[PDB]
Amino acid sequence: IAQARKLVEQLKMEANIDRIKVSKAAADLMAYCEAHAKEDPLLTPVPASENPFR
Amino acid sequence: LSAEERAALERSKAIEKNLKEDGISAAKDVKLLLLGAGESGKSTIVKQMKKTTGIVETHFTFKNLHFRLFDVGGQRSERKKWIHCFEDVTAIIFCVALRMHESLMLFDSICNNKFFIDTSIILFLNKKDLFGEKIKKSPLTICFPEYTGPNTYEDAAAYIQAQFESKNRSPNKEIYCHMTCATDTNNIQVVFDAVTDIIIANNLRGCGLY
Amino acid sequence: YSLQVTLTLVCLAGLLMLLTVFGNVLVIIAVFTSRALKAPQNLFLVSLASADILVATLVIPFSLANEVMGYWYFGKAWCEIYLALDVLFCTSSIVHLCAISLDRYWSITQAIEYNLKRTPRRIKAIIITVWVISAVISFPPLEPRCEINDQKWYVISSCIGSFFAPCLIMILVYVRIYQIAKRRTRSRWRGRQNREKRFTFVLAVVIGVFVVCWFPFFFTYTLTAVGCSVPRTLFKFFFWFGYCNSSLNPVIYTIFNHDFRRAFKKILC
Amino acid sequence: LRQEAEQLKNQIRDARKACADSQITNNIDPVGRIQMRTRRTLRGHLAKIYAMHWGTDSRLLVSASQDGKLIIWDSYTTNKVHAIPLRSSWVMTCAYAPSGNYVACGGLDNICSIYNLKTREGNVRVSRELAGHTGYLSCCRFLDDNQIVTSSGDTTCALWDIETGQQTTTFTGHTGDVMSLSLAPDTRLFVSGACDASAKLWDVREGMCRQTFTGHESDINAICFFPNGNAFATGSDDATCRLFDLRADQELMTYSHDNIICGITSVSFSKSGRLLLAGYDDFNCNVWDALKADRAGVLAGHDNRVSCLGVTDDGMAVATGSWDSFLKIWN
Amino acid sequence: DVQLVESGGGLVQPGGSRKLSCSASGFAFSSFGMHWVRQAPEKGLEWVAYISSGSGTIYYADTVKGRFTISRDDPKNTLFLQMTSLRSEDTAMYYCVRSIYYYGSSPFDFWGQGTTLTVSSDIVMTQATSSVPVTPGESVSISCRSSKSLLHSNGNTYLYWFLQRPGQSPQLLIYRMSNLASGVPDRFSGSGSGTAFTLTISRLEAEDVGVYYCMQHLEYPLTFGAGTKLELK
Ligand SMILES: Cc1cccc([C@H](C)c2c[nH]cn2)c1C
Repeated sequence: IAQARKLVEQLKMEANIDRIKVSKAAADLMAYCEAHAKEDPLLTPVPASENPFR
Repeated sequence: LSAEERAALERSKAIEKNLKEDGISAAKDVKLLLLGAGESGKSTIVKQMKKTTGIVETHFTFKNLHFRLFDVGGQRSERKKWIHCFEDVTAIIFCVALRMHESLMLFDSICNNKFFIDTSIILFLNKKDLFGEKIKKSPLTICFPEYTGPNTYEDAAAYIQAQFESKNRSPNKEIYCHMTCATDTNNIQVVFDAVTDIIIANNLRGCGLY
Repeated sequence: YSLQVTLTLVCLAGLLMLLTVFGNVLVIIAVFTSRALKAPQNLFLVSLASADILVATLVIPFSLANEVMGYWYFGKAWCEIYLALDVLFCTSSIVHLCAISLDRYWSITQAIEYNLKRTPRRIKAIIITVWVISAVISFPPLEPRCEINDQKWYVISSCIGSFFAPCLIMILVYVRIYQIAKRRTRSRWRGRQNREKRFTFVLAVVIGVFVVCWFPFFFTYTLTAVGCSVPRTLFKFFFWFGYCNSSLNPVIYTIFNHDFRRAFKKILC
Repeated sequence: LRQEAEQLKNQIRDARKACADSQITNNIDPVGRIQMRTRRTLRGHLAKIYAMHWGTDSRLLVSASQDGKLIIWDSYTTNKVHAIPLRSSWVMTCAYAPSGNYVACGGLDNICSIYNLKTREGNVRVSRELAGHTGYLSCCRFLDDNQIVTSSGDTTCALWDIETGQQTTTFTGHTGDVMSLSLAPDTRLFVSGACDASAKLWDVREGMCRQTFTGHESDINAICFFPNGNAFATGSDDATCRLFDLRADQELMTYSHDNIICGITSVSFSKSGRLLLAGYDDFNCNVWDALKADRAGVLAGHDNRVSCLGVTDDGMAVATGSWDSFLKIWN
Repeated sequence: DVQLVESGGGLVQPGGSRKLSCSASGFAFSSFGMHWVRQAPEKGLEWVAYISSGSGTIYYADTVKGRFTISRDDPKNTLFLQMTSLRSEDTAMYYCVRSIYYYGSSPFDFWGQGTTLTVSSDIVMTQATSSVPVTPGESVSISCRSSKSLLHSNGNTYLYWFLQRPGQSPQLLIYRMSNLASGVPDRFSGSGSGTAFTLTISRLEAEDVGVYYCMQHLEYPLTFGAGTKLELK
């Protein structure tokens, strides 16, 4: 009784979703990662100088 | 190479020395973990020693060996996740008594694991007088197949001990046993003997020569 | 004289020295930087390997230079020193083997009280003590044909101190351990019998390589010293046998430890 | 009326299935051969370690081990700033305050302990002993200097107040052991793991879960938020990392490989969200691409298994540490 | 809180002997490096001696070697300094100062009360002028001329400032010439270059008047500047 009364009310909140399209979601993800790829050093190794670790 | 990180580094060395001293002092004792299943089990053993909802550690003292005993009794959560941390522990304790014998398969489950294998098990049968007074009467049954043995008493006890055992599928395991009546002080002594035996076995396995 | 074969002799001696130094540096590197291996026990093995390195890198060159030309090309200095170093290092090796075996026996027997005292302090003290005693044994008497000393008082005492006591101590200790192991190990019996035979074999080989290598030369050296002098040419072979054992010894201890062997496997590949 | 639940479930199944239509941006260049090397060897611990965290300075990292000691290292010079002796030896998590003044840890003691750093006496000491849970703790995070968020083994997650010392709210509904709760960069939402292959986002103010994601076969063990604060990836004992997006409400990229047969212990993203780091229950630290779906990055060593790994806020370096009591810094 | 009470001084004839005891309470003294600093009865500051937290490292000033010795005992929470063969120049009042060294540390944070004592190369910094008339509500600037650049390869600038209240024990303002000490209003702000050092005070009030000092920590021995005194004309 209680479990169903709670689950039914909970499920409608998750049902109330847009949903945003996966194509544009993936496009946003690739755009963001490409835009921010110029900062992290693991992609392109930085020079040995200015490196805190020798 | 600069004034003050010279002091910082010597502070670091002092910290390291203190840490190593504390570690070499702490690793000197021995650790046994007991996880009695069901009920009417480990309570008698823990009572035989001479802020809730958590594991309780009991510290013991016997012949210059103080023991750190951990019983995960209040842990209502699943075993697989928190069960593993006890990995480097010398001996386990197993208590059972006396139908509802899923503890039989639970023993097999704990004795067979991807890790934790190379550890001896000290199982206790803490309820013996109750079993005896139950077996003078004929329940009988025995609710086992093809028992085909004498009813009373040592014969039935030995058949039970042969059961609930022999599931050791690995070498270099020394499964122990005892007959506790919940009224004797010999439990500490036999535990000490088992610990001493497993230490000797271990040492012999170390070069080894085993 | 071996006018032509000296090339083969020097080649084999260099091969022996490189093999022993390789094995010893390998075992030292393995014992360092290994958390499981980290234990007070291994310090004796470290000291033994170090003494084995030093003896190989010092004595073998000069002994090789001897007996291939027939002339002591160097001066009177420093042959005395040389002999002292040679006896010191041999005795070191022997008594480190003695100490490691004694420590194991001490650990196996009377386990409840013993595990208490294995503190790097005590073990480092024992290492100091063994180095001192070796130095004390080696201290006296401190064309040219500078050959091994033959003082009657020195020869017998040095021989007994270098050989007889450690050998009997090893024999007694390992017989005791074998008896205890057999007694304790009175459907996976496949199994118990196989484990029994295996540990019997490993104890046999450990106690046997040492004796078969060191007994011949010391036996002959004890002979012709105060007793009847009946030496022969194979004395040179007997001499070399000691360096062969020095090369040999490190492996016979590293092979029979599963975690030690795993560390060796990791470091090699 | 329980059948209505399983019909609604088919409704939402068709919904998610229709809202999606791998074959996109596949032409981008591969990350290529990626190799990291050890630069430091933090060798102070004695026993196995479980968790570590990075400070906001990207300088001091704290790790916990079975010996019961917390160490604040100096990653630059491999020093030891502090060594806290614990009350309960058994610990499974640790956390660093964003302000750098407090450090918290917890384990099987079922109580979260919070410590203080800056004081007149110049010695660390306890501040509060949070005792509301009845199960083993999994992880702790700091929303700010005044609020903590934690996840225990009671299938429940609770938000506390250190000065108050009481559970201001409680979240529940996973019906399984919840592990590895990771806060989002926005510090207003978070997603927690579960023992039943389910992940749920939660609201830090309203108090009820917003979405519930599924699709995996076995227990999960790790989760972390994407730098953009709009996605996350979860690791599991099925040797599989699955990426979920709240907007998509469906799995995006199933990372898998036939050769690997093992579990997962910890994951962490990169600064730009292109390197997907992970720590397996094996003798390596497998590294995967963000969305290109190729097993590219491999890290050798160390001897034992791998428990935790954490990337710095700036991305200069990464840290590791596992049951062998050694910590390595890979750059 | 933290209290440093010292009383071991007295009028001693030249060539005599005396001992100094600085009692520490309110903090873990066993984990701190301890400093001795004396001030002349008329003007001037100088460093006497320093002892490490672990007592494994000792230092002394140029005119202290062979005459004065230092020693501390952790269980007693007190520092022992022995005055032997005291000279006519030694007539000055002293100060015992605590310190600590690790990453992001603030040494010389708290200063003692001091004792009254009477009788009968290395980089040096200069401050000029030593007296400037100021008014409340007006910002002021202080500079300390240094000899050698103090910017170490670690990216740091080993320099510290201090402020002595008129008749009271001095206390710290800026550490590492860039940060702010605890219990200090945000108006103060250190500054300067690698060799040139500047102190900035904004919205000066009538309770901050005193004497300023500059001090370096790049290399032993230490040294102190001439100092600058303000007024409320
Ligand atoms: C007494 C003594 C000490 C050291 C060495 C030896 C023998 C002759 C030897 C030489 N070279 C390697 N072994 C003896 C006899």
